[PDB]
Amino acid sequence: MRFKKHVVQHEETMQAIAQRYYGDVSYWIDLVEHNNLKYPYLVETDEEKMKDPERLASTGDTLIIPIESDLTDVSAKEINSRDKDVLVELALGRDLNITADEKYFNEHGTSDNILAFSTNGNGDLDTVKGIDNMKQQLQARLLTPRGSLMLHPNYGSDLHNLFGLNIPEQATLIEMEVLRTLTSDNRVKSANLIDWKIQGNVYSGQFSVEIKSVEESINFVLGQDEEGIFALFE
Amino acid sequence: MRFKKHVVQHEETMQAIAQRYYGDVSYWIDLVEHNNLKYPYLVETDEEKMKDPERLASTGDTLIIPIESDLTDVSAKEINSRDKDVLVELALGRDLNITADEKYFNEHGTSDNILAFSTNGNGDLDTVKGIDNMKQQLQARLLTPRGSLMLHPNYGSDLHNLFGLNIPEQATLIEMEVLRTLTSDNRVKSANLIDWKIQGNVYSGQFSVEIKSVEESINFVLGQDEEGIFALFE
Amino acid sequence: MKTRKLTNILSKLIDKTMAGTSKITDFTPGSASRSLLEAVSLEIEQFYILTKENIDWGIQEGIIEAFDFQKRQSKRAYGDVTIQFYQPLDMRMYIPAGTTFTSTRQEYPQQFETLVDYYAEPDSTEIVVEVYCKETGVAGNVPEGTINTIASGSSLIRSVNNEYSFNTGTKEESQEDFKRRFHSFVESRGRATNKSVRYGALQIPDVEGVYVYEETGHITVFAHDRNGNLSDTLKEDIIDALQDYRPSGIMLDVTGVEKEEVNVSATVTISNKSRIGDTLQKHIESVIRSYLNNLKTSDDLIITDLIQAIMNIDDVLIYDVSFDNLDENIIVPPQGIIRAGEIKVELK
Amino acid sequence: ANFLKNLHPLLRRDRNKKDNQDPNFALIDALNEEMNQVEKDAIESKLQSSLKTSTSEYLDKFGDWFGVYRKTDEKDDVYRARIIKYLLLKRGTNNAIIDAI
Repeated sequence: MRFKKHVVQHEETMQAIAQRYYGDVSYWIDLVEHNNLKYPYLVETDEEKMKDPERLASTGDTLIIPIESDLTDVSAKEINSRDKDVLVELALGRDLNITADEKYFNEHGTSDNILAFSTNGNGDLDTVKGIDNMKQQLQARLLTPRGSLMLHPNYGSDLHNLFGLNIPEQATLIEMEVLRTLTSDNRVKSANLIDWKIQGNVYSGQFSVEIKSVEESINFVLGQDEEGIFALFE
Repeated sequence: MRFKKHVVQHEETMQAIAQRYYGDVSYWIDLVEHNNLKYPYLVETDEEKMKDPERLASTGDTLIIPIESDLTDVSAKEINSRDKDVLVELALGRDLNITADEKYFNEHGTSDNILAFSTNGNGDLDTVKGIDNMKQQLQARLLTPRGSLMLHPNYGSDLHNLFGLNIPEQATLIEMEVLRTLTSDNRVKSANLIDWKIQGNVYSGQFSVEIKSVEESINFVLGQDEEGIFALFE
Repeated sequence: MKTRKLTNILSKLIDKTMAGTSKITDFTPGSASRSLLEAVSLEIEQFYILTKENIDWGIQEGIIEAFDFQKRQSKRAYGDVTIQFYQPLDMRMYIPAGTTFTSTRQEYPQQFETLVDYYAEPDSTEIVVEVYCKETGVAGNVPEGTINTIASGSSLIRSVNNEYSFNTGTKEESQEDFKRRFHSFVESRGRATNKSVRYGALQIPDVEGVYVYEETGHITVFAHDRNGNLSDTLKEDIIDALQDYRPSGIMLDVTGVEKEEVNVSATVTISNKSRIGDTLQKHIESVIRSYLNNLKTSDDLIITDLIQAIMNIDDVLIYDVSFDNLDENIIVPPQGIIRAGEIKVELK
Repeated sequence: ANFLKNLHPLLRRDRNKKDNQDPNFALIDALNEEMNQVEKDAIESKLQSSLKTSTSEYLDKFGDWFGVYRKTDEKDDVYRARIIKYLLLKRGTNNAIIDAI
């Protein structure tokens, strides 16, 4: 259950509040009955409220409006930028940082024993959030061979076997495998080739990944309020 | 109930009156019976009427023709120009003048405590009628913020929030809001943009408003005769 | 609420309006300002009037609420039905509660029933039972001789009759009657007084009047219901209600009033002889029943009063009246009352 | 006395500097005076709905409900005390009779 709570504004009236929320002034008597107010409902200052603190409310006192509010179906335009940042951070999850020391496992991508945990400098375990989290998860999936992870046959990639000849065919195989691995992530709305080239031994390519938009993540997280899990089991 | 009343014209006959109104001379005996006339129905002058004032009528006396007349379904062409002016004045309503001192609330359009009542110079409250009334009501609606008026959530305009950037987009928003506010009035048949421009800070625009035509207002007011309210609860 | 009036409110508004500005000086009939102020002051006047009325209503409601003195609802009619058998009953017969009694007289189609189980002793020829009207209010006040049918169907029954007119059915308690009982409550807060005894005896709703007859060291409470009877259950209830109010150590006794049962036979002459029929007879009989059954404790019956009551029905249509059983006024003692016996009228 | 608060927002609430004889302020303050007087009377009306704080006419209503009628030149305080005493009269003993005498 959730309800709206209104702070009494300067020289406000109950009729104005009723019009503002219920869309009709007729509910002011219901608002009085629910809040248990005496006739001078909104006193000028706290000196009048001292006469009867229980049954009177002054400026800056909080009223309760029993309308069943729900955090979904709320216009994203109202939400503050910090609130949107926190919401997308929740949507994209928080995880222990393992992709620290990028150079080392970039020098040995196909091998095992490549990545490890790290500390945040404050004596606690390091953590990657939001975009850093997505980076970590996408790197780990791409780097993991498919079928090597226990309890998860399909998690990973087949790039360890695509060290083939220098022709466009193997390039296309690599590209298709990379697109499959990126599409396997539920959060990745789509992925597509940008450019590639062959320099004899060395292959080079680059991709573009569109994660779910702010609006979708906000809708997902605010829907999750109904359950209260606020966690990701994808 | 309403009936037609005919003034006896010079050397008129009952047969001519019957032909003129009932479209047939046969009703002259009914006209005699209803008006209770003796045989010399339309005497030459009042000297003959002195012989029997009750049962005779002279020139300039008023007869009653019991035909159920109704002020609607009357050709507007017959109505006198003054009568049409009074009818449209009734249609567009009479109200207490508050938009006096145009300069002051034009200098402070967005603020409150901008307009006030005034006197007509004859020790009575000032009143605006017809076009002046429409001007007052349209100015007041445009100037009123939407949702600020008690008992009327939708009355007003959102121009107080449209003090945005200097681009065509905000211009279009202003124009759309103004068209919405003008369309909200029932009497405004339509409104449309004429021209607009931007001079850095200052925005300027002009609109064209077509109020309901003389014919429609005449039909509305003459229909209202059946009820007798002659007032506006729009 | 000071009970202001419209003229003073309007005058005050106009005076202040003039005082705030010298521009407004047209308050004639038909002016906008005068109409607006008139409407405002009229609404204020109506608010004040309704506030006064609501405060009066609130005072009555708080009196009712504080003492829990709930106002008396309509009472359902009741009375006694006699029954005769073909021969003295050989055996203990039975009549259960809810055994219905009805009347073939279509003018009084109301129904009655037993609220109690009855039996008769061997070698008895008749029985009396008390029946209640199913419907509440004045409708169950049928005259004597109305109830003549029993819906038990039992064969041993020869005949059934209500010997007296029922009078115990009544509507909601009137405003003044409620107001008078509350005064009795206030007086009877002092438990041991004569008025307190009278209130305790009247505490039972069924009881109509009470006469407390006082002697040295002995109290006699004469009480009756709206028919003039006093049933043993009602006597026990009065006694139990008087335990709280009667004085301690003084003997007290409850007995039924000295009821007198006036039969009437009236010969009445009618000027317009076409009007003769059953309707006029029944109307006159009804008027006589209502007159006699409205007599209170110790009201004497005066024959001339009854004569004027009969003749005022229609002084032109009714010519002359004569009584075939009454010749002299009847004196009723303090503990006495009169009630209608068989009422009969002969139209001539 | 929320007449200025619930009034149309664009109307002025204050006498305008430009004119000491501003008719708008005159009308508004007139109506406000009547609103506040009616509020005052409604607040004072509570005293009439209580036996403790009632006065002449409503106190006579209470005494008519209790059965006690006002005497010649009998004020409100002594009258309500007499009603209260009349409700609380001990009866049926020597002390009661002595007090009644």
